[PDB]
Formats: sequence, C-alpha cells, structure tokens
Amino acid sequence: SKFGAISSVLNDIFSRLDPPEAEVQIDRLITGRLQSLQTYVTQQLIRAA
Amino acid sequence: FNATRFASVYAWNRKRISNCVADYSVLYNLAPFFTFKCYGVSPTKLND
Amino acid sequence: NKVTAQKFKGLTVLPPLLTDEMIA
Amino acid sequence: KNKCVNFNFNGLKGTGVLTESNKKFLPFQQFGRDIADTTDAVRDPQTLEILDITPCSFGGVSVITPGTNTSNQVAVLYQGVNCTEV
Repeated sequence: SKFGAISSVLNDIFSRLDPPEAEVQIDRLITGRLQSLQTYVTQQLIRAA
Repeated sequence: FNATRFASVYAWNRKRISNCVADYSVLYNLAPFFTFKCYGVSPTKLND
Repeated sequence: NKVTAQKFKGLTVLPPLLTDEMIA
Repeated sequence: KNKCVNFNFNGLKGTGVLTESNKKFLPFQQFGRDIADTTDAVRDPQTLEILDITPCSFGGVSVITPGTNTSNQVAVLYQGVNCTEV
C-alpha cells in the first residue's frame, strides 16, 4: 500500500526523487508501516492475554 | 525545440517520442532564463 | 491427525521449548 | 550471477542474488511478482532470458551466556539456519 505516497517502493523513490522531498515521502512510508506494526503487536498482546 | 513556427495555444501540437535514447543535457543550451519546472521527477537526475 | 509460508520480510516462527514427545 | 550484488534493470534498483530461473511466463510478460507483490523474477533487456532474484542470506544471531559475575565465556546461536551456510 502506498499510504498516500507517490510510490510504494523505497528504491523507486530514492532513484526518482531528490533528497529534499524524497525525505518527506520516506517519512510518510515509514510512519505508516510503523503504525501497522504497532497495531499488529497490540492485537498479539491481547490474544496472548 | 528549434522549430521555426510553434502552433497556437488553442490548436496545440502533439508529438510522440519513442525507440531512442534521450539526452537532456542538450536542452541546457537554450535561452538563459528557461523555466524547467518538473512534477514528480527531479530534473537534475533525469538521465538515469 | 485431525489438526493441521516463505516470508523474507523478517517474520519468523520460533520452535516451542517442549517437544510433543515430552508432552506425551 | 550467483552472488550478492547490487543490480539496476531499466531503472529498477535492488540488491540480491540473480539465479537461473525455471519460470516459463509467456513472451509478452516482462516482469514477475509474488504473493507479497514484490518483483522476484525479471528479464534481461540485452538478452531475453529469465532471472530469479533472491534476497542475500540474512538471519538472526543471539548470545548464550552465564552471568558476568561468575564468568565471561559466551556461545552463539544462529536462529533458523544450517551453519554449513554461514
């Protein structure tokens, strides 16, 4: 999932954009993936209980 | 870029470029104040 | 018998400490 | 081929190992994706042949140790890998 970014591939962003706004795109991707992993960990904890 | 007569804005022209290597360095020999505004791709490294 | 996959993303399954033979 | 290299196929960058592929996707088909929607099969532009992309050998490493109060020898556990391949 692109999570609102222009592409869902890290290397594609790095090879297609310059650092100044590739930074923003990568920030969006990282925060989305981190949120998803946090959610998974939360349900795992609940099911463990 | 070096055509003698560009079409009117309302009846704008359309051209297809294919099956060729594109070198964008040449385009920097134009008039000194050409705006080169690019959306979605960094103009500096368009050659990769 | 009545009770019954390649993820390079970084998800692994750790084996349990107690094998089924010890439980049996 | 057959080693961990950084590759770039028509602007598609990546890092991994390129191996001979037994996949037989039709001539019109160019790329190859997987269940996770990642490009794992590719075709060389210069020569029309099929290559499989595999991530380089990675794994997890943990340390077995007694308390430092009594000793300082350690052992190494490589999780989920045959050690003839490390």
